[PDB]
Amino acid sequence: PILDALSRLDLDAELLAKVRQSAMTIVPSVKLEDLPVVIKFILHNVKAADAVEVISDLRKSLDLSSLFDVIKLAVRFQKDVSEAWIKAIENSTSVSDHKVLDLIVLLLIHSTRKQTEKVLRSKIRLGCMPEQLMQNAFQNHSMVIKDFFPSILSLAQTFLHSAHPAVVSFGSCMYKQAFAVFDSYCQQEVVCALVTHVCSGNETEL
Amino acid sequence: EIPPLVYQLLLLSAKGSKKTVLEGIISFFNQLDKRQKELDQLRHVEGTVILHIVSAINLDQDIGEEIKHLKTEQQKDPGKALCPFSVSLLLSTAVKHRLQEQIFDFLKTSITRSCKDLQILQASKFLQDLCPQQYDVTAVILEVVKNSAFGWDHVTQGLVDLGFSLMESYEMPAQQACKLGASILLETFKVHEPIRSDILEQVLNRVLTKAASPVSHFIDLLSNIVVSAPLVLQNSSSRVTETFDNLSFLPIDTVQGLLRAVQPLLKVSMSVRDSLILVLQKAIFSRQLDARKAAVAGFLLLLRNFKILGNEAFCLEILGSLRRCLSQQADVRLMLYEGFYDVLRRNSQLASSIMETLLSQIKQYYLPQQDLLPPLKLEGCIMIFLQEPLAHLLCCIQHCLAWYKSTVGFEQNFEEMLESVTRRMIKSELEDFELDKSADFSPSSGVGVKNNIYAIQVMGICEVLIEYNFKIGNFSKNKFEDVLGLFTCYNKLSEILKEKAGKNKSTLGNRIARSFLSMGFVSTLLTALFRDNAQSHEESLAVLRSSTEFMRYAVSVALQKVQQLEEMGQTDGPDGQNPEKMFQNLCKITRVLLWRYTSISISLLCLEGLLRIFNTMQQLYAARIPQFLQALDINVTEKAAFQIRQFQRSLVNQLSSAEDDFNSKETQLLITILSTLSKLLDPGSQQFLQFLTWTVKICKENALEDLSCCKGLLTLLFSLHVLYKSPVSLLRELAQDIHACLGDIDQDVEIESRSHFAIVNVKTAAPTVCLLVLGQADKVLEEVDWLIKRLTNQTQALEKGVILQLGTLLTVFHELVQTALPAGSCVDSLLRSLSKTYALTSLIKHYIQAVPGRLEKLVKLSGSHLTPQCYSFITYVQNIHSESLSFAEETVMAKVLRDTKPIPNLIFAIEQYEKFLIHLSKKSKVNLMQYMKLSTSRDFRINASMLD
Repeated sequence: PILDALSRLDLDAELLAKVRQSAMTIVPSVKLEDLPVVIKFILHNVKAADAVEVISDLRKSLDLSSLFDVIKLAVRFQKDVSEAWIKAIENSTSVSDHKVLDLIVLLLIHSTRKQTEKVLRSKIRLGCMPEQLMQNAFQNHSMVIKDFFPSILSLAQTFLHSAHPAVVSFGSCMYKQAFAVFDSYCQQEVVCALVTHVCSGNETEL
Repeated sequence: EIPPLVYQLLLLSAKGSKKTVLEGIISFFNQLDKRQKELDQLRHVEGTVILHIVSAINLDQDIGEEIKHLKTEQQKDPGKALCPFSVSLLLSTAVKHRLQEQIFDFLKTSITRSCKDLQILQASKFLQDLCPQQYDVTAVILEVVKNSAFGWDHVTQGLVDLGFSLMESYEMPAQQACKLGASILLETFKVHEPIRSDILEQVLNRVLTKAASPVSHFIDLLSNIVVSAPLVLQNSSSRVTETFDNLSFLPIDTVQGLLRAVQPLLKVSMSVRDSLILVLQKAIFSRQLDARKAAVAGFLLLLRNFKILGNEAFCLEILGSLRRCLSQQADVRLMLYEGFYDVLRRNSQLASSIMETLLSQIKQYYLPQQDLLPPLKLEGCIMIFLQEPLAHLLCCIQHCLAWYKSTVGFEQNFEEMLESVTRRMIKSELEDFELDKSADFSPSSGVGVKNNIYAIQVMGICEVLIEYNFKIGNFSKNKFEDVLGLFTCYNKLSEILKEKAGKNKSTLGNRIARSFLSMGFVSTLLTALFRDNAQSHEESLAVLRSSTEFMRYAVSVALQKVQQLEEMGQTDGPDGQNPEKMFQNLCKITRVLLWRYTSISISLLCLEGLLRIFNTMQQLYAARIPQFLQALDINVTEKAAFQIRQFQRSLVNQLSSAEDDFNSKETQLLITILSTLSKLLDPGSQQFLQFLTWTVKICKENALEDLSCCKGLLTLLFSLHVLYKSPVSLLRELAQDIHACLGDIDQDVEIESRSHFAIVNVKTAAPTVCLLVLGQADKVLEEVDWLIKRLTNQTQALEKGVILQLGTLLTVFHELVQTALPAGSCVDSLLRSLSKTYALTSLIKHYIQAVPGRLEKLVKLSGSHLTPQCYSFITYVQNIHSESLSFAEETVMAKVLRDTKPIPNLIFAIEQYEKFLIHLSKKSKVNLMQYMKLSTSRDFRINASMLD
């Protein structure tokens, strides 16, 4: 309620800083149904240079636990923090081992793009992001499949056809994984994309 | 017999070959359409064949890739590939879910290339001269919608998808893309009935989550489409209710424009009005600055949304909302003072209640004491911080009082207390004031800024009553001396204390601080002050004219107002958003501004204004130019030619004056005023020429030693001799003078002391001119690359101009690389620009496909005019930088790897051009290298004898 009131109230820098470090200190300690309001506040109410590491603190807070779609909307409400998220995962994947939350939020920012795909290509050439984690993600968190978002992720294979063909195989694997869950209309759209692939282009994607 | 033919062709394409059938059918329907445009029986059959082709590409997807033919046609010669039927066919296929992105980015690059080409042609008539073939994709793509009024559904889907991704790809060619997208969306919304709801849904879904990029296009095209068709939103079941959440993203101007657009639909529909009132009611008491700004912005519009001036519960209920909101901070107290007048122009008794509320507000700081110690209750506006902008409140009070007086208990009290204040300020000088100290102000101090906010607030207090006494009194000497005393208090406390100790450490680029006057008032003041002499004048202006300090302020406020109209699209005071209103105001003030200049600093102020009226006139009121041009007393050129002639007379008299009377500030503005007024002279007028020959002849004769004066005047000459002829003739002559003026690269042979221009003297040949000439030379090379790109029966004509221009252009650099340039950036520009002109390579690279004698002569010229002279420059730049490097602290690594970096790049460009001559010499069976000489390189030997 204090953070909700401060959301309602105006902002002053000196107090905002100390209360926001206090918030970051007290985000993960509470139950998963309680911190989302805090995350929404720090998203649509707070914007600063230090957010580039505050969001990394949030990532560490949410690393363990990973219906709970309010966080997605909170990230939708503002876009500058999403660019900060891209900047943070530019180095978060450089040290941390590509946690599932990283690829989830990467899909979210790519949905809400050019910088995301540039980062994806760079880490394709860098560390290839072991895809068992995203297999588990599509196994458990398939409620946000909505093929229009991963469609660009798949068609990135075309730009990844110049070299490193293994990542094309990983993209094929993850489209195989995403097909066998639900969303029969999305399944037929995936089959339409696949027949497009066998029709246009050379024999490789065929 | 055409439907049977197309039937047998797609039957053949279904199973057999599919290569040349599409080219044949598109060419045939191209000639058919070009005949037809010079009806229904053709539109129906064309729709049927379009549907047949889209069915063919759907079933036989292999007929669409053979995009390659169109791309090759565009590459062979740009433009002649986007035929109306070709673009309609690809637009229909764009919604195939397959190969959309390839076709779509092909269209994107084609349209951006076309808009860039149009920009260049509008920036260069010489290219229009040698390349009359223009392909304006905007027109043909906005013609499809004109033809799409015959039941085309998938065509319309392609159109709307293309527009959606157009706004997506926007973020000046990007601005042109926005214009094209808005146009096509408006056309497809206006004529297509069953998809207009889809268009509304798309534009509603596209505006959200879009604030980093300039998104004014969304609101403006939404306003256009709703003013063309307001019933679409109700047809869409009023899906604008969800948009009310935009109070947190960026409600600085988007909310105002959105409410402006949706005004009629809010009025007709009660449900959306109720949603708006409830959303704003919950928004107002949110204690966020941004939320409160959005709330007050919405209040500024909702009051005038409902009109009763010519349901009474609706009138009376809304009164108390802004009164309650008045208790908030000063920042949110600000805009209500400005916006009160707009709604006060729309009520009779609500106006009385608003005056009563404002009167109760002003009683908070009135201190009724009957002409004693000043009524300064500014102590309340301290919570280092400020709580109420007294100046804005007083300005609103004066403006609303004037409106009420002009419309037809407390009003008599309202006038007398305002009069009492005016009589109190004249009796309260800087002795009863708390801020009598000359240095009590202190930046970054808890008390100094408190004095500063008190100091700035009282300045607005004085300014407002200047408006009151001038308006309440009518040629009454008693009030005029009150105005003098008010400015006497104003200047005595604004000229000194502030901008001495307040803030003047940096030189003030601007002038007397932000003024709270009326554009109507300042127009009346200047028109009554200057260009007005009648018996009604009560000798008050005679003693008023003695206050020359008042004169400077009287016009500097106007410069502030029109500057607001320059940087932004609006201003302050009453009637700040009615474009016709200031247009009349600008039409009126310009004459007296000109009259003051022509009456004979003070005139420097009015002339600077005129420069900014003309700048604002073209940049904002482009459609309203003819009336403004005629208002100075139909062809614009004859009146424009008259206007510059009087400005020409001022320049020729001013330039011919002695150096002691040059007043450079005047010269820069008058030169720029011509460069702005000469923009709108039409191409098909003789006055174009005698003016153009006048600025040339004034350049040949006049010898001005000022630098910005020469730079500004040259820009005008090169901003006009860029749409009439080829500027390379002028550039060569300038280069002829620079080489003659300066020394020689070899300092052994003496250049004849010619003088093609008198402006270029021993001083002006500095980077002042040598950077402008190389700037123009870079521009010419930039468009030549486009011509070379276009070059890669009309081809022969293109090669004629390019060889001729590059031949002249080579004579420019040959005579310019031989110049003994001084050190600094002028040397660096030449070395890099020399790297540009050689990249001569692309033209050679293209002609590998083929030889002509003219091209051989160019290389003969290039070999004998550029390369041997170019290497001599490098042997000279090594010693001029050695001399320049001795003046270090009299690390250095910065100044050694920065003055020498261009040299390796220039070497690479020479050899790359040299290398591609090898390819042509062998292939074209002609040896073209006897003209040139061997490549020269350089070595060193560290002088260990003089090591230390």
